[PDB]
Amino acid sequence: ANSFLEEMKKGHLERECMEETCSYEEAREVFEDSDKTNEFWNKYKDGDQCETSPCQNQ
Amino acid sequence: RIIENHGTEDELPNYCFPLGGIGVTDTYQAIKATNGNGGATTWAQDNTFAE
Amino acid sequence: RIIENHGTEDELPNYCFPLGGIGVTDTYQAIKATNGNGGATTWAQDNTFAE
Ligand SMILES: [Ca+2]
Ligand SMILES: [Ca+2]
Ligand SMILES: [Ca+2]
Ligand SMILES: [Ca+2]
Ligand SMILES: [Ca+2]
Ligand SMILES: [Ca+2]
Ligand SMILES: [Ca+2]
Repeated sequence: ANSFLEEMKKGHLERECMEETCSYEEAREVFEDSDKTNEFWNKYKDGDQCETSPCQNQ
Repeated sequence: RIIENHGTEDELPNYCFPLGGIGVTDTYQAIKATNGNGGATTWAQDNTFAE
Repeated sequence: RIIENHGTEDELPNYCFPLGGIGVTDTYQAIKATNGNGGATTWAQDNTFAE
């Protein structure tokens, strides 16, 4: 999660953010930006919304 | 001026430690032994402890 | 020949540190304080400090 030494390095999107609670922060240092962190994080509280293909006609 | 160099006595290693004693960890859950019925031993959870 | 044990003088713990001095770390970001007119207090983000 956010243990000691652990976060004395760099995050890994398989190591931490999946099998762990992946609160955020460590979910954000892997990219260090805004482009992918939001979308990526949105799918772990309850899942991804574009799985269902809700919108019509592209 | 004159060096009587013959190393040092270090048959033992030295070792620091974690200010509080144990460094990492790993949450855990109490599981009281709600044993099986007849044959196979089943399990359950307990509410006496923490979570 | 004769073991003359008095214990050792240790009333202060001796601590070691991080090669850099400051422990962990966590990103942070500067803010300012546009007045909270008629109300509480705003809280924006100044641009002078790299974020
Ligand atoms: Ca990290
Ligand atoms: Ca995995
Ligand atoms: Ca990790
Ligand atoms: Ca882990
Ligand atoms: Ca991390
Ligand atoms: Ca960090
Ligand atoms: Ca941060």
